[PDB]
Amino acid sequence: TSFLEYWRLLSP
Amino acid sequence: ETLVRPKPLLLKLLKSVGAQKDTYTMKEVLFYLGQYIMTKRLYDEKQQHIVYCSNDLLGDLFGVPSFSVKEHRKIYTMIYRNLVVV
Repeated sequence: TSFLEYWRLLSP
Repeated sequence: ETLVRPKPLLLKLLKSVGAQKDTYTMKEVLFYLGQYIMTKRLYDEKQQHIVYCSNDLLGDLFGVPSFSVKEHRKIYTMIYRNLVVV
C-alpha cells in the first residue's frame, strides 16, 4: 500500500 | 524508551486492531494507528494520503471528518493530546 509509505514519513 | 499510557479513545483504536498492552512506545502507537487506518481502509484508494473518518471513531479523536497524512502537526496533536508520557 502506498498509504503505508506516506505514513512512515511521520516517524521517527 | 519513553513509554505512554494512551487515553480511553486512542486506546480503543489500538486495542480494536489486536493490541493488548496499556503502556506503549511511540513506535507502537504509530504502528497500531497506521494499522487501524489500513484495516478499516480509511485511506482514499487513488491518493492514499487522504484519510476519510467521518463515520469513524478516528474522526472524534481527530476533530475533522478528514485529514491528509502529510499534515504531521495535526496528527501529532491528536497523538500527544490523547496520551500520558512517563
